[PDB]
Amino acid sequence: EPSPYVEFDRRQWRALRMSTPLALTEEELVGLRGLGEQIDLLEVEEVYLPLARLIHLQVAARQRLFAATAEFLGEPQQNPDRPVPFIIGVAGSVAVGKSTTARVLQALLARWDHHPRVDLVTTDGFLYPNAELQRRNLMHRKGFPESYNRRALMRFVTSVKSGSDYACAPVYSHLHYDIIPGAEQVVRHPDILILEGLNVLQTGPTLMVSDLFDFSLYVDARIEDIEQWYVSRFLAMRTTAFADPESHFHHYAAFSDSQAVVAAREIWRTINRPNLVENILPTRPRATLVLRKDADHSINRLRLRKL
Amino acid sequence: EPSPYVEFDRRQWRALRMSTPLALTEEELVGLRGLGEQIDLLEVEEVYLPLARLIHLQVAARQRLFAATAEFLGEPQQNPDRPVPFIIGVAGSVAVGKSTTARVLQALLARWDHHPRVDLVTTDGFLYPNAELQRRNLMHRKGFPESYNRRALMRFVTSVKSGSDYACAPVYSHLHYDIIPGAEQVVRHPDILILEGLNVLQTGPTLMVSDLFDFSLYVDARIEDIEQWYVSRFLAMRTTAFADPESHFHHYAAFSDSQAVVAAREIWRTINRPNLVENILPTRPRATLVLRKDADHSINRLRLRKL
Ligand SMILES: Nc1ncnc2c1ncn2[C@@H]1O[C@H](COP(=O)(O)OP(=O)(O)O)[C@@H](O)[C@H]1O
Ligand SMILES: Nc1ncnc2c1ncn2[C@@H]1O[C@H](COP(=O)(O)OP(=O)(O)O)[C@@H](O)[C@H]1O
Repeated sequence: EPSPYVEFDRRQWRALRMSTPLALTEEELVGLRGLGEQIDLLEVEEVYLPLARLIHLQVAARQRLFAATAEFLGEPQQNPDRPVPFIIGVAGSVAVGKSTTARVLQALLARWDHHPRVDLVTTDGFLYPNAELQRRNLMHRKGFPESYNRRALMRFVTSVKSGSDYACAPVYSHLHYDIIPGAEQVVRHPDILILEGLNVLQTGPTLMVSDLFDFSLYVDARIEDIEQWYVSRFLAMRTTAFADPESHFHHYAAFSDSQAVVAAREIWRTINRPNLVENILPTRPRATLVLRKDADHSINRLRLRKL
Repeated sequence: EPSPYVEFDRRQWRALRMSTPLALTEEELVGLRGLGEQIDLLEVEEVYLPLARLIHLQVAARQRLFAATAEFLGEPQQNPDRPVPFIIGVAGSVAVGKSTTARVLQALLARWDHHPRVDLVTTDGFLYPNAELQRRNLMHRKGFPESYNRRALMRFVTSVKSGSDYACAPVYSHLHYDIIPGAEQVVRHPDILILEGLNVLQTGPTLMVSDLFDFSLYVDARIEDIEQWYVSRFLAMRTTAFADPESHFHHYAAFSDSQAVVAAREIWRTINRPNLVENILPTRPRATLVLRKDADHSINRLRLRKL
């Protein structure tokens, strides 16, 4: 049976790296890694390089696509000092590693000849303020489609891929568990925009942000494993993030391994799991590339969309 | 506010025709026109030519896209005696003109230097047999997403765009209002495949046929007008299609203008309208191009997806 997909194992995927140079150090990789993530330079070599490659092969092949339409419209022939931004989406569950995969990818792509302006934006800042969520009875649905100002998010990405000089996005504080008043992330006509979020790959009755993606990644892993990663990380934050008195979850810092496991599991059970199952996972089929990780966090398989 | 779209009026759209030659006659155009459709060579000049153009500009620009991926995969460099088929979807309501728009488009594209194999397939043949519909209680939902073997449809298009030598699709009889036993439409590695259907542009929890489209058309028009076209055509068929004794609707042939209007309106009210509103119209936002028709069936406006 023919397929739109083609899968790989790490063995065969790494062979597609070719001369693709490794331009990241260990000190560097580290400041990109998130708590609990196991990524090392090796993985960046056998997985992220063949990927950085693919992406570059398509950045050019994609500019052709907006050209034709421009040629068709008898329009000028756009200056390469400002071509059409290449949008990349990185999706996946809470605690799966999106943040790291996205951070690393941006590091690699920025370190490409010419030094392309590679901006990274998370959908966090597009969450409705806690006050607005309290108003809609969603304080326990943070992460669900409805907890996002999807209208603003679309306005943002649209603005950037449509050639705007600069666009603004709100900023989210993980420390305060809310949107930061008066804060803004400014994106000035980047060459590449990486949008990271749980939702990003979603589709609906209206043109959405996933409809503006030129390439997209979906970081996958077995669900019982993501819960483990999730819980585990929760316990580990008692001494990192939760340790801070200014933290909205400072009260978890004192929990015992036992109590902490209980609380972690309940959040997983009542928020992140349902969301993963009802909204995220059903978007995986549309991902250009899927990075499958084993219980140890290692990416040992991949599924590519050839069609 | 920036937009992914750009609109036109017929004035400005026609200017994008350029040297694009008209290779269709009046005798020809006619055998492509459906009952009630008003299309003439003029419309084919000021609307369908600028379109045939756009499409050609992108057929090339799109082959680049599968190349890059092929180059990336260290794969051969595919023979132009069999490149990757360009898929085009034509969507819209019952009685809006899809069939004609699709037929005409195919005629124009086949009459392009080199004479590219341009196949046209309607999703009609992918409806479940009346018996299977009776089994599922859907005999009054013909046209709704669930009344289609969407699995087979996906298998079909996937097979064709994935380079298969030939793929088969069932055939639907409008005379018998059901699937024809043992009938098959065979498609052999066409250069272009046009898939026409109400549903085609749909999206969901699984990779769908709309995810394989390289370009897509959505024939639009005001809903009160489509009902008029629908009813009107219903009355007109009393002496054409319904006149045949072998017709599943031969009993409508004897209705009076009055009774016929009543029956036509009830079908519209209970089947086609709800479907248009709940399933088709919500897909219009994703269409590469939208052909807006006025009450007189004339296409006087267009909305193009530049992003
Ligand atoms: N409560 C928290 N306080 C501070 N930082 C957090 C908190 N929760 C998650 N983070 C960090 O912010 C990011 C959240 O990632 P998550 O939202 O878990 O998606 P993913 O792990 O796939 O990137 C990660 O860097 C995570 O370590
Ligand atoms: N009951 C019928 N019997 C025979 N032909 C029909 C019947 N209903 C529709 N047709 C024809 O088959 C096609 C049906 O088109 P429809 O399904 O109405 O979509 P559209 O008009 O947009 O192409 C048109 O050619 C129409 O004229």
